[PDB]
Amino acid sequence: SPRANEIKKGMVLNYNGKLLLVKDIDIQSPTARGAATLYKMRFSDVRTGLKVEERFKGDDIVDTVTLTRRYVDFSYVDGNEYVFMDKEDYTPYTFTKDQIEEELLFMPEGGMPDMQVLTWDGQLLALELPQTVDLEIVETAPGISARNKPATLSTGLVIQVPEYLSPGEKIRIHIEERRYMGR
Repeated sequence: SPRANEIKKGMVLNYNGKLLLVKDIDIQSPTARGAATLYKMRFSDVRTGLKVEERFKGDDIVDTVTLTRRYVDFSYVDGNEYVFMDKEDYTPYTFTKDQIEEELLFMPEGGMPDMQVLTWDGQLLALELPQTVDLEIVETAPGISARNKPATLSTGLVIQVPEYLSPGEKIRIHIEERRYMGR
């Protein structure tokens, strides 16, 4: 019987007929004298990819599902469908663009190491990426301080990078924080 104050980013809740992946938790301090601390959670509906927000009291009872992770390789894209394959038993995992939209801003067209899938008793839930990714800059102002400029990466993602960077350079990105880490 888990409570809301014990929930962390990465868990999946069974809440009001939906399976919700926890994306963010904001511990909000009391709004007024006598009020309680509240837990504002941001979720992603694993079936539709739609965002859901809910606020809970610390002791509210929730239901977390048991998760199973499996290492995967990106197999191929077919329009809206994205096929991955289990590196061990070669089981295919098909996601729609909606379900992995935010992960697609970081995943290069050849996939990447340390990629996992979240499952619950045979049901495919989400794609879990590693901490960092190396992506090539396609569009940026000519490389010429402590000041950053915008850069469009191969996946379409726009990020802030140092002035001297030029198009075609491969850069390291912290996925969770969307920050440049170096070449």
